[PDB]
Amino acid sequence: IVEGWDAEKGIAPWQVMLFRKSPQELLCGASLISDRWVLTAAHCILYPPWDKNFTENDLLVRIGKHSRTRYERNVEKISMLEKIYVHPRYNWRENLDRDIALLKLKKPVPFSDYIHPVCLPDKQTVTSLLRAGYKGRVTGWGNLRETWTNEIQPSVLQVVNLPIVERPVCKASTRIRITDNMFCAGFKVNDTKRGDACEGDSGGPFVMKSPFNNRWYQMGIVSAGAGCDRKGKYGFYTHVFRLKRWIQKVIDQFG
Amino acid sequence: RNPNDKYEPFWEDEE
Amino acid sequence: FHTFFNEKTFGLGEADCGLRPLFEKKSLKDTTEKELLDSY
Ligand SMILES: *[C@@H]1O[C@H](CO)[C@@H](O)[C@H](O)[C@H]1NC(C)=O
Repeated sequence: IVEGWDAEKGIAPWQVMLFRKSPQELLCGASLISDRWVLTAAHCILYPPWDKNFTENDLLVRIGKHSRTRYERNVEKISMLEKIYVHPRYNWRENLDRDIALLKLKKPVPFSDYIHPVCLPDKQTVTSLLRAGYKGRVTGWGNLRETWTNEIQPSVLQVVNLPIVERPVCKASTRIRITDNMFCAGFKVNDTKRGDACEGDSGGPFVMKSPFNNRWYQMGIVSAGAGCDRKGKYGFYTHVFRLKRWIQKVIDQFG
Repeated sequence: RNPNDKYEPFWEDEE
Repeated sequence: FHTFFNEKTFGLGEADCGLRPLFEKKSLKDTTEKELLDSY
């Protein structure tokens, strides 16, 4: 995350770390939606151009974490993955349309002060909170700044608040063909505040707290942060609700 | 060991 | 809150989804949710 700050313990109990079994390596962020299911980005699992095609066996998730590298005994939980489901329409060749994937946990994970699920959104939640200007929150252990110039890897989880941005404005900020399945967020050029998600924050959650019920909802999945080395105007996120149906089709049907 | 492990080992307290 | 999934295919959690143990449940606030609220 660029231009964010140290997360408070338990500020985002649904934050998950997608971890490569060997070489042990942090791959992406992810979110806990129930004690058996985790959401992350499809490109965090599959990307043919770089030889990436992970199976449930090569990966692992770490839950309830704060420190990026320490073993948080008695606090974090490690879980194996039973299966990985990448949206069958995931577009990696061109624009990441449908950049989402579902991971079923080998066993249910216990909730605690540090492990608690985030709500998915419904029609009402979308149309009332997903609007230009409204700020959402992104969390991650991605890099602190572009590479090659301090220290770039955080030692603890990071948070940053970002404002959604008008679609037409998102579309005109890139040659990439944007779709209804995604949305962008971030401050403007002349804007005083920067703050963005970087590459290692991919797959993580974009969440908004309802003013109604006080419940947090995950509106998007970091699909293409615009920070650090990537630099583009705004960051792009997979539109969770827009994919809510595929999420049931997968769940109701496989676990 | 240790500086050879970018991440502290995390299997204790397991299964 | 009002569910949407079947507990036996989705596991536990939905019903109480979205409420943080160390913040909401304790009537406590994190250092910056005001910023988010203010923008709504
Ligand atoms: C890797 O994914 C490719 C491209 O999506 C698919 O054809 C293949 O079945 C996957 N790897 C194997 C052999 O399991």
